[PDB]
Amino acid sequence: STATVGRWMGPAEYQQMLDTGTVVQSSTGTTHVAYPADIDAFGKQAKNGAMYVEFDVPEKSLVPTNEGWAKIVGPDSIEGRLAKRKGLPVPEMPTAENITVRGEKINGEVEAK
Ligand SMILES: [Zn+2]
Ligand SMILES: [Zn+2]
Ligand SMILES: [Zn+2]
Ligand SMILES: [Zn+2]
Ligand SMILES: [Zn+2]
Repeated sequence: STATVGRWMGPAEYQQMLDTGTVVQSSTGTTHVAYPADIDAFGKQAKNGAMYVEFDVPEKSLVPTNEGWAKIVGPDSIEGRLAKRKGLPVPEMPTAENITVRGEKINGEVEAK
């Protein structure tokens, strides 16, 4: 079972994700996403030159946040490091399918599709 999510990212993340077919582990090891996907969810916080990209991941890979967004946890995140110490399985970056560019942020303004 899969869920469509949305994320604002740099082109380098976009390309790596496309090439590997897998979600890229972020600089903190934690990848925040808009669920359900919405360009407007984090469009304000997004940096100029960023791309809004929607993609499909297994629903099971989405970790509960008690907030209006979802997150994907990687092996080197603090959550992953805690999991290993507790003898839990190492979190793994899930597959990402139907990767589609749905927006861009140019000169402080958000454009859809
Ligand atoms: Zn978070
Ligand atoms: Zn809008
Ligand atoms: Zn909050
Ligand atoms: Zn334009
Ligand atoms: Zn444009």
